[PDB]
Amino acid sequence: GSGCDDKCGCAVPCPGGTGCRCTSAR
Ligand SMILES: [Cd+2]
Ligand SMILES: [Cd+2]
Repeated sequence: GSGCDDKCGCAVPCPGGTGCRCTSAR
């Protein structure tokens, strides 16, 4: 499902999902 990690390069307790820059990279 969803649930970020610090390994991503952004905070773990995310603001939600899609709006975050979590997927603006490739
Ligand atoms: Cd995030
Ligand atoms: Cd993330």
